[PDB]
Formats: sequence, C-alpha cells, structure tokens
Amino acid sequence: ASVYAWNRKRISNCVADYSVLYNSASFSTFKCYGVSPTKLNDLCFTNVYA
Amino acid sequence: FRVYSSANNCTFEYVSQKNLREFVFKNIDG
Ligand SMILES: *[C@@H]1O[C@H](CO)[C@@H](O)[C@H](O)[C@H]1NC(C)=O
Repeated sequence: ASVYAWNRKRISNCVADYSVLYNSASFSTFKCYGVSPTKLNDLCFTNVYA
Repeated sequence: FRVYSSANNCTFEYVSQKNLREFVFKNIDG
C-alpha cells in the first residue's frame, strides 16, 4: 500500500523465525534499533506491529 | 446474536472449528 495508508498488521500467538529474515540478502537495509539482530530469537515479546 | 453493539481493538481472537457441564475459570498471573 501507499505510504500514507501504510498497512498495519498485528502479529501475535506465533513462533517467529527471524533467521529467514536476516539470512536472505535481498534486503538492502536490515537496520535494527534497540535490539540485536543476532540475539532476536532469544527474546520474547507481547506482540508485533508490521 | 445481539450480544454486543460494537467490537474494536482486538488483541486475541481464537476460534475452534440430562447432561451436566462443569467449568472452573481462574485468572492468575495474566
Ligand atoms: C482503541 O479505542 C477505540 C475503541 O475500540 C478504537 O476505535 C481505537 O482505534 C483504539 N485507540 C487506541 C488509542 O488504542
């Protein structure tokens, strides 16, 4: 969707797999602020907004 | 049904696809 109507998806009750996220090299920028990309799989969160 | 007028701000939406029915509901540690 266009930037002004940016889509917001709530994510919860799932077992995430960020390994697929940072292994793929198609993503030119994978900047993570406040969290370590390597250490993400160790942490638990209440919910995610995409 | 007519249970509610409006529903919004959903957090957790789970769905499942001569007698005595007993339940015990306990809310502890969230
Ligand atoms: C939650 O409150 C209203 C009523 O559900 C909802 O329409 C609104 O989008 C939400 N606002 C906030 C600040 O969470």
